[PDB]
Amino acid sequence: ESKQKIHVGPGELDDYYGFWSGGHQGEVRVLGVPSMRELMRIPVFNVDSATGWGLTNESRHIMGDSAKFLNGDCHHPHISMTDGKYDGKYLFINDKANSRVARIRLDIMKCDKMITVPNVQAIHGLRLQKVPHTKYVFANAEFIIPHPNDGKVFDLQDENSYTMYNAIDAETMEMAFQVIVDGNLDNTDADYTGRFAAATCYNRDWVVVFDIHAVEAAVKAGDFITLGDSKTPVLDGRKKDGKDSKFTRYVPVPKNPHGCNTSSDGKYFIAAGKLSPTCSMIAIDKLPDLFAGKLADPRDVIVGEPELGLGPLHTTFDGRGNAYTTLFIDSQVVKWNMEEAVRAYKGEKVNYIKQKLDVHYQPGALHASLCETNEADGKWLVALSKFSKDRFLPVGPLHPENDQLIDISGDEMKLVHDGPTFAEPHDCIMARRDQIKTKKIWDRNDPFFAPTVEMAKKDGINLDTDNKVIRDGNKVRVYMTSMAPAFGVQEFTVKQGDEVTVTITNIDQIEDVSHGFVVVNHGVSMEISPQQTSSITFVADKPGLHWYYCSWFCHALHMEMVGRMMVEPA
Amino acid sequence: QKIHVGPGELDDYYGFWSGGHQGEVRVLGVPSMRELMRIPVFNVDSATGWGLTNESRHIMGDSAKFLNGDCHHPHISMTDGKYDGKYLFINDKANSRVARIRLDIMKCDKMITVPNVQAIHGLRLQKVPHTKYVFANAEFIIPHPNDGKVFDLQDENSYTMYNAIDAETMEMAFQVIVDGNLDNTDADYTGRFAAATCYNSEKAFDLGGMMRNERDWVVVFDIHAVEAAVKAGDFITLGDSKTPVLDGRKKDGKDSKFTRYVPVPKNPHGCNTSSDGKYFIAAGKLSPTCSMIAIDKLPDLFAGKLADPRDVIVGEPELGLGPLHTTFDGRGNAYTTLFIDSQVVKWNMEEAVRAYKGEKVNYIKQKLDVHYQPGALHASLCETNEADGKWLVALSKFSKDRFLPVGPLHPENDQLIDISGDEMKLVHDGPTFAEPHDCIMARRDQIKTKKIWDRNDPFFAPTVEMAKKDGINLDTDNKVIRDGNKVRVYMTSMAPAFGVQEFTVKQGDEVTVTITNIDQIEDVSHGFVVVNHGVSMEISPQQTSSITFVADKPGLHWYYCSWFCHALHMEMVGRMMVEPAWSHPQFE
Ligand code: CUA
Ligand code: CUA
Ligand SMILES: [Ca+2]
Ligand SMILES: [Cl-]
Ligand SMILES: [Cl-]
Ligand code: NA
Ligand code: NA
Repeated sequence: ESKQKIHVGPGELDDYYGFWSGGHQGEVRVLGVPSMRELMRIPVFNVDSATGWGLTNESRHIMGDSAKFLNGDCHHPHISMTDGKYDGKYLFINDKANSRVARIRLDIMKCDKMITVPNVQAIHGLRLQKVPHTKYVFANAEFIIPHPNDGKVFDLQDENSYTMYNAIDAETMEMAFQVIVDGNLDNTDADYTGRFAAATCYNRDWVVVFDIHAVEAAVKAGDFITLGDSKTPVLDGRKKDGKDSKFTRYVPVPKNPHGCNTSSDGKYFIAAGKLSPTCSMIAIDKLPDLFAGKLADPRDVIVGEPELGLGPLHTTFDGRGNAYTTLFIDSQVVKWNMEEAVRAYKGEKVNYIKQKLDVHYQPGALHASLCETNEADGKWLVALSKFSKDRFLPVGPLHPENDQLIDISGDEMKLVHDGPTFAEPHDCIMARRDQIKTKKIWDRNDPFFAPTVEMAKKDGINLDTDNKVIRDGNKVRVYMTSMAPAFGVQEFTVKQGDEVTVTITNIDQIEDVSHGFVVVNHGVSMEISPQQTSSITFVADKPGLHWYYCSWFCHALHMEMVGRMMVEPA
Repeated sequence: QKIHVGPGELDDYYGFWSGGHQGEVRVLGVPSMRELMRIPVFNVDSATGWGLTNESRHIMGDSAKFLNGDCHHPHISMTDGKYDGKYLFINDKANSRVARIRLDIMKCDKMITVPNVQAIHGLRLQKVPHTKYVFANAEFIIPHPNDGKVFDLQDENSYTMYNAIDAETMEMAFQVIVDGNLDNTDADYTGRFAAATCYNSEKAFDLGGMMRNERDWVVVFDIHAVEAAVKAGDFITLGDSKTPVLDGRKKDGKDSKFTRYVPVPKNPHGCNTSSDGKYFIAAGKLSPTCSMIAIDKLPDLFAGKLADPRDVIVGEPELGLGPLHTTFDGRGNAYTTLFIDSQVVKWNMEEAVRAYKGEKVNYIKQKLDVHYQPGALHASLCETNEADGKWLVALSKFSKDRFLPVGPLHPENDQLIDISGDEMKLVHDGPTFAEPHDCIMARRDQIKTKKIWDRNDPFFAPTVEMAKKDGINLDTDNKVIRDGNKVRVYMTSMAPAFGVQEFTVKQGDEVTVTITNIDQIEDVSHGFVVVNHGVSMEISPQQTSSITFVADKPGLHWYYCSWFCHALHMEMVGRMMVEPAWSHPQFE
C-alpha cells in the first residue's frame, strides 16, 4: 500500500533533495521532498540581484562573453553519476535560449562553469553518461542551421544545413565532440555501459543511436573535421545515399517521437510516441548486433510498442519493473510493466497496463526518485503539468505550472500534493538526502573566486587581512574584509568617472552569517558568504557622497553596517 | 483552523511577499505557503521579459539600466481603513524607488525614482479616507546639493527627507526634511497623522555615533499642515525637481508646523499602527521595550496643550531582548518580535497602558520560540480595522538547522503561526530566498484578478500608439515595417503559430518585434525567444508585448515560443534572416 508521510512539520527535515529547472526564468531551484518547499535558488542564466550573479566579476568570468545575456530557457536538470548511481558532484542543465550548458557544483550550490556550444542553435535535450561515470554531458541542438551561417545560404534543405549532437567533457566543461545528424534532435539519454547514447528526432521519424566508442576511436585517430573557428572535433553521423555512418544508426519510430528515457535496469531506450498513442522500446542489448551489421532491419531492435493512451510524452521508472508515462491529451500518468509489454509485442495476450491516474492538467515531463540510476527506489514521482487551471487561486493572466507529487511506493499511485511553480520548470531530478553533501563555509582556495585571489596577488593584497585602496590611473581597487557588523573599509574617495572595483572578503567564521554590499543608485549588489571573496566593478559617474550598505541582515546592528563613497567632481 | 491545503483545495488568503534582495514581489497562497506567482519589479525576469521588453523599460524609465533592487515593505491600498485590492506598493532601498503593482493584472505598472534622496527603506500607506499618499522613508543623510563640494553629514544642508507619493498618479506629492534619519513608518486612521521611527538622531556615519543617544525619537507628521503649506506656496524645491519641499526640522528648540519629535528608546525600529487606530507602537530594538504613542493625544500635542512630547506616550511595556516589529490580532493583543530572545511575544495593549500608569498588571500573555532571530511579523489584515486574528507570519533571519543544508547561503525561515486562539501555535516553517523581510496577507475575496487582458490596458498603450503611427491594427496585422536601419515587425499570435513566421533584415538593423496574442482562451500564454540574441518575453491572451534588439549576426536565426501553449507548441517557431553587411552599403 502507498502510504508514505508527506507532511514535514516544523523541526523535521525532508528526505530528498529536488533540483528543479527554472524554466524560462533561467535559474536552478533546490526543493525539499516531500514538503515540496523551495530551499534555495541557484542563479545560472538569470541575473540575480540578491547574490549579484551576473553583476559580480566572478560570475561574469564564468559566464564569459555570454554574460551580456540576461536570459535563459531551462528544461533538463541532471546529476552526475559514477557506476550508474548519483555521486553528488555536479548538476548540469541546458539553455535553449542562448545555446549553453551550465555546470553547478553541488557542494557549494553555485554555477561554477558555463559553455556556449559552438556552431549550433538552441540546446534543448540533455542527459548524462551513466557508466563508468559521467565523462560526457550529451546535449541536443534542436534547430537546423546553415554551415557556415554567414548569410550567403539560408536554405534549410542545403547539404550543409543540419544540426548536431553535442558531447561536453563534464569535468573540464570544454567540448569533447559533435556529431552531425539527419533531422531535428528532441530528447536524449545514455545506456549503462558508456558505449551507447540515443536521441529522438523529428523532420515515420526515428531514434538515432550513437556508438560513442566509434566516435571516440575516430577522434583519437584524427578522423574528423572542424567547423568555423571552433577546434571541436566534428564527425558526420548522417546517412549518405542510404549508407550508414560508423557513428550512428537510425531506428524508425512513429511520427515525432518525444521523450527518450533509459530504463533503470539498462534494458531499454524508450521513446514516447506523442502523435502515436504508444511508446517504442529499443533493446539496448541488440544494439551491438545492429552496428555490426548482424540484423536485417533497424526495426529489429524494437522489442515493444505498448499502446498506452493519447499523447505519450515522457517515461520514468520505479525500479520494480514498471514504467510511468505522461499522457498529455488524456491528462494522466499511465503505469505499465515493461516486460509484459515486450511479451505483448511478440503476440501474447497480456495486459501490461496497471493504472492510469488523472493529473491536472496536460502533463509534460515526469520524474521518479533515483530513476536515472540503477538505484531507482520507486518511492516518489513528480508529474509536471502545464495547465493548472483551477487548482490554485487565480493570480492574473499568467498561471503556474502544477508539479504534482505522487506516492508510487505501493501498487497504487496516490496523488498527494499539488506544487505550483513559476515559468514552467518542465522537469526536475531528486536525490536522497545522503547523496548530497554541501559545504557550510567556503574554502579560501575555492576555484570559484580563484581569479580574484590572483588579481589581489598582483596588487600585493592578502585578502584575509587587508583593508586597502589601490589607485591605478582612473582605476580604483578597494579591498576589504567584512565582519558583522562592520565593513573593513567604511569610506573611500574617488574621482568622478573612475572605474571602481570593490573586493570584499567575509572573515566571519560563523555559518549562516552572510553579508551584502549595495551601492545606492549605482545598480551594484552582491552577497559574500563566510570565507568567500566576492568582487564587483562599476563606474563612479555621479559626484557627491554615495552610501553603501550591507544588504543581508547579519546582526542586531545590521541597519548600521554601512559606508560612504565620496566622488570628487571632474 | 485549516492548516494544510490538499490537492484540489484552495488557499484562504493571498500572501504578497517582498522579494528581499532579489527585487521581485511574490504571490503566495496562505496557509499552504506555496508560491503561486512571481511579479518582476526591480529584477530582470528572463521568463516574461520584464526589464527587456519596451513596455517594462518604459515603466522603469531611466532606472531600467539597473538590474537590481532591494525590497522590504509590501502594502495594499486601502479605502476607509480596509484593503480595496487595487494596488500593492513596495520600496527599493538599493536604487531609491517606489513601485506600484496593479492587483488585477498582477504586474508592476508604475515606478518612480524618488528625487534628491538615497535609499527608500520604510514604506506604508495612508489608510483613511483612502490611500491617497504612499509614505516612504529615505534612510541615509546626504548633502543638498550632492555635487561633491560638501561631504560633511553635519552641514546645515545635509539631511534626509520623508516622502509622500501620490498613489494614483505615482508622481511625488511632497517631501519633508527631518532631523536625524528615517527607519520605518505608518499612518493613522484619520488621514491627519503619519509617524516614523528615527535611529540616527546623532547624524553620524560610524556605528558608535549612531548608538550614542539614550533616546532617538519617532517623528510625527501633521499631513494636514503639510498640505496647507503646499497649497499656500510655503515651500521650496531642490535641484531640478519641482516636488514641494517642507522643512520639518527643529530650529533652535522650536518645532516646525509639520512635525513633532517624540523621544523613544533606543535606535527604535518598527513603527506599527494598531488596528483599532489607538496607537503608533515603536519597537525599542536596543531598548527591551515598545513605546505606545496615543494617536488621540496628537492633536493636543501639535496644539501646545501638552508640556512635554513624552506626554503622548501612554505605555512602554518591557517585553524582551531586541523588539523589532509589532502586529495585531484585532482582539486587543499585540505581537512583537524579539530578535535576540528569538521569540514572538503576545501582549495586551490596554493592560500595558495600565501598567505604565503604575498599576501592576501582567500584560505579557505568551512567548513563542521562533527559529531564529525574527525580524518583521504580520497578522492577517493587521493594517486594517478588519484585523481578523487568524494567521501570523514571523520572518526569521537565521534558519540554521530547520531545513536541509544547501551550502553556505541559507534560506530565511518564514514561520506560519495560528493565533485564532489564546495560545499561539507554530504550524509551518517556510523557507524563502534572499530575505523577504516582510509580507502582507489579504482574504481571497479582497483580490480580483483578470484572466484576459483588455486591449486598451495602459500597460501597453504606448505600444498601441507606436503601432498606429505605422498604420497598424494590432488585432489583425502581420506586417514588416521598414524604416531606414530600423525594422518593426508586427504580428498576431494564435497557438500554435506565429503570425509572421519569417522575416529578413540587414546586419546591424534595430529590430522591434511586437506580438499581439489574439487567443481569447484563459491561460494560453505565448513566448518569444530569439536564439543567441538575449531576447525573451511572454505574451498573455489579448496582451501586446514588444522587444527591441540589434540583428548583429548575419545568417539565419531561429525564434521560438517558449511557453507551452498547445500540443503543437514545438512547431510554434520562426526564422529571422540577416543579410550580411558586406552585401549592403558600408558605413563608419
Ligand atoms: Cu552585514 Cu547586515
Ligand atoms: Cu506558443 Cu508554445
Ligand atoms: Ca541613535
Ligand atoms: Cl526525455
Ligand atoms: Cl515597521
Ligand atoms: Na566556460
Ligand atoms: Na514613472
